[PDB]
Amino acid sequence: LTEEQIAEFKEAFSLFDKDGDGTITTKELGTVMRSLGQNPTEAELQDMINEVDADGNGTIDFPEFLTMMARKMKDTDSEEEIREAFRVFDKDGNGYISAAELRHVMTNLGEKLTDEEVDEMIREADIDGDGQVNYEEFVQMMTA
Ligand SMILES: COc1ccc(S(=O)(=O)N(CCO)c2ccccc2CN(C)C/C=C/c2ccc(Cl)cc2)cc1
Ligand SMILES: COc1ccc(S(=O)(=O)N(CCO)c2ccccc2CN(C)C/C=C/c2ccc(Cl)cc2)cc1
Ligand SMILES: COc1ccc(S(=O)(=O)N(CCO)c2ccccc2CN(C)C/C=C\c2ccc(Cl)cc2)cc1
Ligand SMILES: [Ca+2]
Ligand SMILES: [Ca+2]
Ligand SMILES: [Ca+2]
Ligand SMILES: [Ca+2]
Repeated sequence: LTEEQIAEFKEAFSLFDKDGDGTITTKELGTVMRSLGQNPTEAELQDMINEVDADGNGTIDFPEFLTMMARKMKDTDSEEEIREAFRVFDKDGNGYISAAELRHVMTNLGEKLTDEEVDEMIREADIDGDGQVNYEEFVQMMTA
């Protein structure tokens, strides 16, 4: 790990952990998933948590959250899950995620960000330098 990978991962954790109590619950997981256009059942939420629930307390703490990261880094999400994620961001469907589109998704996740901060995330993911994120750039981002 790097210092900035840890900081990246802690912020990712704090968006699932809505009440900042240190554990992600099925209710918090369900709330995030609905804000990203998904609709898991209560049992699917339990299945997701149980796949990385090391100590069997039914919630996900930061270490378990990291281990999930390293897992989907080894075996990536399926193509269709990555395609679905892209569609969540690319709301006009034109093939490119803009800063405005990234901003709209962050507002649904309850993430406060300046405009420059949104622009920074776009620039980091952009490869060809057109200032937008196409599917290929998105796939590369999501697969480590
Ligand atoms: C920058 O803004 C964002 C917004 C959302 C995420 S996203 O991580 O929700 N995402 C990653 C795609 O794979 C995602 C993106 C779009 C649509 C749906 C998802 C959820 N996917 C299935 C994985 C959810 C499985 C899962 C299980 C348990 C836990 Cl604890 C956490 C996640 C990331 C960054
Ligand atoms: C390869 O292309 C990429 C890869 C990673 C990201 S990055 O936005 O994660 N990033 C991690 C540095 O800290 C980052 C990178 C460059 C500039 C700004 C950031 C955002 N950071 C400061 C706060 C992180 C807020 C945040 C929210 C939601 C989630 Cl799910 C995760 C993190 C962007 C594009
Ligand atoms: C399967 O379980 C999960 C759970 C959580 C996630 S995760 O996606 O939240 N995640 C953690 C965050 O660090 C992540 C993991 C691996 C690779 C990339 C990310 C998110 N990257 C930092 C870019 C996020 C910023 C960004 C910028 C530019 C654009 Cl255009 C869109 C988004 C994924 C899968
Ligand atoms: Ca919590
Ligand atoms: Ca646990
Ligand atoms: Ca678009
Ligand atoms: Ca681009």
